[PDB]
Amino acid sequence: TTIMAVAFKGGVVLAADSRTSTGTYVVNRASNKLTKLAEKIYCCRSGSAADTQALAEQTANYLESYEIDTSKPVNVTTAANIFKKLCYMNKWNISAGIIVAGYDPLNGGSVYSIPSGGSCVKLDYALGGSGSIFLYSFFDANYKTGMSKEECVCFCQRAVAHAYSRDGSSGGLIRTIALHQGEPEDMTIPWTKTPYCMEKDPKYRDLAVQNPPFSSSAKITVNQSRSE
Amino acid sequence: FDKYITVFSPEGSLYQVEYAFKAVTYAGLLTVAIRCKDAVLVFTQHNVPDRLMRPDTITSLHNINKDIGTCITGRAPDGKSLVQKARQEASEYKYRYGSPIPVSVLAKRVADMAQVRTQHAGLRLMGVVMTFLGMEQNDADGSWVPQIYCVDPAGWCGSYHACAIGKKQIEANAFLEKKQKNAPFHTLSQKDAAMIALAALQSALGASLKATDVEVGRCSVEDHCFRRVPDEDVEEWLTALAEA
Repeated sequence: TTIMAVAFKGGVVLAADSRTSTGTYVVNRASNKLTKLAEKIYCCRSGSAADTQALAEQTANYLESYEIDTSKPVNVTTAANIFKKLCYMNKWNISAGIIVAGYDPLNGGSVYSIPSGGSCVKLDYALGGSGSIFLYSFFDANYKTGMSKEECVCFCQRAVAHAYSRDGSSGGLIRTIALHQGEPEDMTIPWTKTPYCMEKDPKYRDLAVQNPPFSSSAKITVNQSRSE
Repeated sequence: FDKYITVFSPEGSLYQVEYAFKAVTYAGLLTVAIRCKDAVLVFTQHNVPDRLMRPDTITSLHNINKDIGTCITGRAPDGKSLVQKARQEASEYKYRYGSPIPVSVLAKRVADMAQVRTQHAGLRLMGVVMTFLGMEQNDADGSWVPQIYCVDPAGWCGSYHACAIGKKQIEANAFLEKKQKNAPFHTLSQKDAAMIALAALQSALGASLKATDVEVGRCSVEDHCFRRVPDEDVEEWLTALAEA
């Protein structure tokens, strides 16, 4: 999996790849890892799908009850704390890494990481899943504060694509969603329009010279293509 | 000895149930709900007797969830207890089946909660009539239909085209019976149904209403959510009625 969320001024963007795998074989190539928790709060799920589906469903059930009582839209910090507690109480029984992000009028766009073990950290961006370890340096090198909604969607799409081109365990579609004072905006990019893959990157077009012909010179030139 | 607990009298009647029904009128308020072509409306009295009360805190209308609203008639804090159990019921139903409770089924569960206190001893009955309002989907074509259900202290659950509950309900229900004969409620516009309901109140209370005196909720085909109707949209109904 590769999940991430990024804050921009006024909102957040959440992004994810679309693959569910048993290790070597893809059982679903079109999952939806961006799960809705309330009108403007979503989470990005990584780890066991069974666990993170059950905890998201449970977190959503609690927040809908709380919003009816209070009669108010719910703040991101509430979503994050409810989830966190579920992730902490069950830490030994699950495999889950979660990102909760959202928009609310009191604190704007916010992002919480809730990794394995059930800590909860409030950030400007968060990465998660197996594919995350390829993006730290990407973000360190290329990410900036101050990005608009449109810059941030585009940047997320390009990060996911970099991750999933090198991570065997990520791949497929790129889904995003942008949450802000206006209406939720979702987007799905098919693999055939991905902004990056190694298959289309010109520095990987020409093949390594692993198979030179039997020759009378130590000079290396081209791969042998036809029998002698 | 039967006047004090859940036992049958010698005529097979339950006395605590009958007295719980008196609690309902004792509270002094009138509610009218009415189902028209595309919507369901509920019109309750908003009494703020005290000049020092914050009037936006006095309410009989509540959401049970996004799509279901209630109007409490009777002993108010017994009302709010049922609002909380209804909310809990709705939330459990959704976690168990993964879809929001239909208003017909909600009402039946609240009725069962009442019935149980008519049959066990030691817990007082709730002296309310809960009117539930919401849109229900038909299985056939997938269209959405407005409903009104009332549950009473006996645990009875029934659906209505229109109904008045509370002080002077007898006089107001007769007024709606008369105006049913002209045209069925399910053929009316929101505005036309409203003029009937508001005049049922004015007839029965023996007054003239301002917008501040009523609170009004509404579910419609256009917007399934139960929502309060703003004061301006009610002034335009009350103006339409003073004229015609």
